[PDB]
Amino acid sequence: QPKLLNCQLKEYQLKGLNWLVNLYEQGINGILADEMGLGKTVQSISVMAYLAE
Ligand SMILES: Nc1ncnc2c1ncn2[C@@H]1O[C@H](COP(=O)(O)OP(=O)(O)O)[C@@H](O)[C@H]1O
Ligand code: ALF
Ligand SMILES: [Mg+2]
Repeated sequence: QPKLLNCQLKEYQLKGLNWLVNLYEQGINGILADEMGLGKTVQSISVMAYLAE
């Protein structure tokens, strides 16, 4: 995970970042459709922080 976050991703989010990164580096787009309140707003920040770090 990007150390830039000053935060910890949960298990179900860290694998979710890997999905986000894999689609990005393979040049394709996707839907993060997780159930409400699971933290989709957080996984969103984590992929930007990866593109930064
Ligand atoms: N890894 C995490 N560490 C701390 N708080 C988290 C984490 N993931 C989610 N949250 C908390 O979950 C709450 C709701 O998540 P949010 O992403 O807004 O739901 P939604 O997926 O509807 O956007 C937020 O206040 C956020 O602080
Ligand atoms: F349940 Al949400 F943004 F997906 F509040
Ligand atoms: Mg949201």
